[PDB]
Amino acid sequence: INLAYDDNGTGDPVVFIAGRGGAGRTWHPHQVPAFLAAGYRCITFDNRGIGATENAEGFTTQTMVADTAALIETLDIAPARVVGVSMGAFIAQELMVVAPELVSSAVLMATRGRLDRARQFFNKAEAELYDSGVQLPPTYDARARLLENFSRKTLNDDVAVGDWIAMFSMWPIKSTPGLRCQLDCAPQTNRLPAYRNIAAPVLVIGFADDVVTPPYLGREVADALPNGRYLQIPDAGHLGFFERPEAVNTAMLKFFASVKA
Amino acid sequence: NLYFQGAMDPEFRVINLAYDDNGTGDPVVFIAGRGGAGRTWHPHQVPAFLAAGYRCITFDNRGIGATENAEGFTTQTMVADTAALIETLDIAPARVVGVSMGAFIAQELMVVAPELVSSAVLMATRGRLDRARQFFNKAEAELYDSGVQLPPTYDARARLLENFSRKTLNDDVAVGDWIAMFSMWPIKSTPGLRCQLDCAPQTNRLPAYRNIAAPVLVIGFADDVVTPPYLGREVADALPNGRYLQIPDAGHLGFFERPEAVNTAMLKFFASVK
Ligand code: NA
Ligand code: NA
Repeated sequence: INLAYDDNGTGDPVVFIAGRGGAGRTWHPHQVPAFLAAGYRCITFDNRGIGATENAEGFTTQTMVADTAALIETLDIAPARVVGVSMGAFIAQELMVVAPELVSSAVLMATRGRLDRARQFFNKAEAELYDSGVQLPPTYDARARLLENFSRKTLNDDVAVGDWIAMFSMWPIKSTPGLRCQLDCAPQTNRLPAYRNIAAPVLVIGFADDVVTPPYLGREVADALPNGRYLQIPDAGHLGFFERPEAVNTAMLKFFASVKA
Repeated sequence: NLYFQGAMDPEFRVINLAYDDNGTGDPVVFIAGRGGAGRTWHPHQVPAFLAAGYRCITFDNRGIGATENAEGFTTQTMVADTAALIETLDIAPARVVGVSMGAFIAQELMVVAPELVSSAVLMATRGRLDRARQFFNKAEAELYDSGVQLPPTYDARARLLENFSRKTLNDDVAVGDWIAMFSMWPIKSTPGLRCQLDCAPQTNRLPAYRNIAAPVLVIGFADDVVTPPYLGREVADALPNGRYLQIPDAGHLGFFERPEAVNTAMLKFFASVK
């Protein structure tokens, strides 16, 4: 399957992998322009289970890893820099495990390397919501999105909240077979021992106020990676890269500037 | 099994409300938040207060327990119920401890009947809703008015996330303990619980609170997202004799989650009032 992708700029290639429910478009409001200004070529794409493949099911982390590898291959950009968030960070982790030759260095945001209890509770709650067929009313769905994704400081800022609520109407997340299958694309076992063999330089970024993927789980991944290090962004929830894009972009661009392509 | 007569409601009905009265010392009336029965004060607050020689009055707010089917009442109805409890026991002016909706009722009681309240601790409170909190209120109303019922695991996760500190949420053993506790303190979706959602600021009440003379301790919980601690600070700032204290590593249920820190602060405050 060809996945839709957007290819911008010329220069050292960086492949962005969005998290569950995110199209490649997720990276364009805040990341791509900054990376273009710094002279990178940016590739974004629609993960399996999004957009044209929203009715796909029965796929696994390995399928998504293969999809990503195929993208890097087909564009002739091996090895590429990789930026991944949540599910996207997991896919990047797992890609570095099987095909380290395709990745020169990586940033992994809001990530984890085992099936921790927070993930278990999330899995169960989401799968249940899906299987029940219940539709959350719109304002209640938006309140849940606000609470799960943003820091305290943002929720206190009246103008910001008005924007994020507007932002939700411009960013609808349809409940699809694809979205449900993506829920399964997460650690099912302790992958930390496997990450101990990843040689690439890696920056793990944890977001301070993250309740979906608490920052301490990112520390575990950075600790396991021989050349990994951990950075924490304050006052950032799970959508830290959208919320504090200046802090997050500075961290990634400083890291990527320090390492060879 | 004690009961007192509540105020007449806007539909001209008079109902009775259950209360509990323990101890012989200085009277303290506890006012629980939305969904909370009087028994919510008994695991952590009542034993400490009794040991300090206070008498503890707790009760079931209109819309809870025996009155869970009550509807059509307002903030003013609940203020008058609380006044009636104080007047019935002849304990005016009484010390008051309120949390969240209970703190709002205590504030509004002090505005209209200051002679009934000598001093108060107001936990997890506000004098207006900000944008986020107005929206959260609209969302809850919508869920209820929609008839849609949350699946039980989803519901449990939301309850945990909304009420506890990051320090609790990161502690797998503590999370298990609270989750089991939820099973023992179900929050039934009732007409009373829905009507309590509108017992909240509909306008900015901060200007009104500048006329409250009584000494007040406002306690904010640092990780509270339901009633963020800056909104508590605004109440303390409005009150000419109010002061603010913040408890670290405490979510919306801070008085239950960090009971020692909360109880210590309240008892230090009450020992020095007026
Ligand atoms: Na490391
Ligand atoms: Na003050």
